Amino acid sequence: ETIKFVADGDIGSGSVIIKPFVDMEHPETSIKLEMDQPVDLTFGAKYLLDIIKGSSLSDRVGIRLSSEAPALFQFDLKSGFLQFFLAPKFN
Amino acid sequence: MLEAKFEEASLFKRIIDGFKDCVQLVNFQCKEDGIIAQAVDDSRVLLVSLEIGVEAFQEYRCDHPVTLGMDLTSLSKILRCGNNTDTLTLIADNTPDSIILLFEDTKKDRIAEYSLKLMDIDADFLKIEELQYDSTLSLPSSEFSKIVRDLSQLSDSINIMIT
Repeated sequence: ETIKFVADGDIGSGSVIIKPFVDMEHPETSIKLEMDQPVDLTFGAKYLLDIIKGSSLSDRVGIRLSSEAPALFQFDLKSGFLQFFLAPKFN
Repeated sequence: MLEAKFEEASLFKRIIDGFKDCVQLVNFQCKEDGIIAQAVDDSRVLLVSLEIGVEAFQEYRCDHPVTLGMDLTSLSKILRCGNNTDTLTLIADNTPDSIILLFEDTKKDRIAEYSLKLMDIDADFLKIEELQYDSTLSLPSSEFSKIVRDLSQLSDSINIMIT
């Protein structure tokens, strides 16, 4: 159904909402999502900023999320990949 | 005895950026079917796993599994001699003190040869990927880039929520 990014900090708060969809002209700008379970997870911005560096390696980013383990972020190469496992915050 | 030819040095330079700014040292495992490399940050909350197959190179030949681990801030300095559009080659031997980095481009004029001295790192290799995750999604990497960059302004702490 819905993917929701939320930063709620000192000076204020910000909120981005995206929906899964299929694209016609550029199918590589589509937003894919399969949801077995609702997730609700907080991550350090510090680290996501190191992670996003891999944008310069692949068009798409593949995210796997779980309450049981570290989240996985993946940028695929032509015959290869670069993965980032990041543990969410306890509280 | 390793020889691996990236068709454009840009690629490898870009891959090292993924480790730098978040990790210091790293073992690079070279085997018949390509290169893999793993690193864990200081606080141990971030793992970086790299895999590059044979098909990502121009030429590639490795007739013997060889670990060459190295300081990344040292390695990136050599990568600054990069050009991005130069044909980069990596050379090693049976048990190497140094990896050899070899740049070339379109005119036969410019072949530079660099050499980085290797180190001993203890390989505590980690397989932490689960079978099943609660949710999986994929979107443009540039789009993700912005969301993180943006929300990083407001807080040290971004919260992802799928329902």
